[PDB]
Amino acid sequence: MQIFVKTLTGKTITLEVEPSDTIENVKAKIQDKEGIPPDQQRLIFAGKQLEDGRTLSDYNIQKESTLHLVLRLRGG
Amino acid sequence: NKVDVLCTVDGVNFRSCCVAEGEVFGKTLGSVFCDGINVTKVRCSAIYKGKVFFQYSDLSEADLVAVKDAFGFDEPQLLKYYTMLGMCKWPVVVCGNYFAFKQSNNNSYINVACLMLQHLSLKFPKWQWQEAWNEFRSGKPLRFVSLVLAKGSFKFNEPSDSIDFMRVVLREADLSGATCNLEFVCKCGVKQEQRKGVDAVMHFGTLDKGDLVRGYNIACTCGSKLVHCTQFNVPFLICSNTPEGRKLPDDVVAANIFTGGSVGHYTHVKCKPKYQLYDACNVNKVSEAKGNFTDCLYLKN
Ligand SMILES: [Zn+2]
Repeated sequence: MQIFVKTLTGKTITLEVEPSDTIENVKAKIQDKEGIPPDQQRLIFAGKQLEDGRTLSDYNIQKESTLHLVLRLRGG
Repeated sequence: NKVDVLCTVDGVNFRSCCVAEGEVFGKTLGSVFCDGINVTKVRCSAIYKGKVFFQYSDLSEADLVAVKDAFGFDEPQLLKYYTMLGMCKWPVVVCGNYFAFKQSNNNSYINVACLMLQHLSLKFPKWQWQEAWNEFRSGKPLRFVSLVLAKGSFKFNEPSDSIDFMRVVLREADLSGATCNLEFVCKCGVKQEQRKGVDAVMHFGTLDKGDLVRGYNIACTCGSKLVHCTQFNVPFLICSNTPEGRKLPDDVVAANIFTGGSVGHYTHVKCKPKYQLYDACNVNKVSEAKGNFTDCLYLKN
């Protein structure tokens, strides 16, 4: 199935995934499309942060859902 | 000729253990902390009589279960905890009703996360987290900080995200009673959801609680989707967003400010009295709240 990821640059990414994919899986796929290291990625669904170990099905992410991708801040 | 001490792996159950005077503790006890210090290579003296030694080498299956129960750690996390405990010796400064850390080892994200958490009433089911939190509230935060750094993916001396520190903490707290009712409206249709726990008290995508109350639009395949909270039932709410130099929303209790680009620096403002601006351990009264805000705390009552 397809899901969409909206980025901070404005670009919308199209991912091919299965409901059994984990958020870690999704982040790896995002790295492949965009080159962003998974450890820098924060994924959000309608305001809720998505945890690495859970699956799309766990979050009721269905076909053609749109996630939001932001980068973790680095403040020292 | 032997000093009597207490050995534990979890701070819940202890066994009497004896060490010969003059002998290095590690010889008999393995790797050990006592009063937050690694004493593995310290020679046993009577000053340590009756004190508590936390062991973390050669953990049995039963010890690992006790550590999971009291810390929520597996063995690598426990070792990371004691490494962090040994390294994070940052001075703490009291500023009226609050404390803050001197600038050190890129700890600004911890400083402002801790300044925001000092407003919260939290309880922790796991014994070590509750005890470290009590010390935190008393102005001795380093044990609590070390738990968080070990529980998360944080690397010592690396700049990081204050929201990740707060989220690691809130996932350990008992937020059983916290819920919010959300409604979503777009051309796709209308759906409801009740968020619970950490998902009820943290929201990402706006700083303004009023956006949730009124509804605000996010991207959707149909164009845009309205997100609307129809009922709040939370003791507090943290609204977070990409850093933005907007006006501080109404009713905010405290806010985190992120200044810079790829790598930046956190500051923190409190709104009673309006305003107190914290930067490391400095606090100054200012007449306006400005900067690129990234987290805003709302409190009930
Ligand atoms: Zn829609």
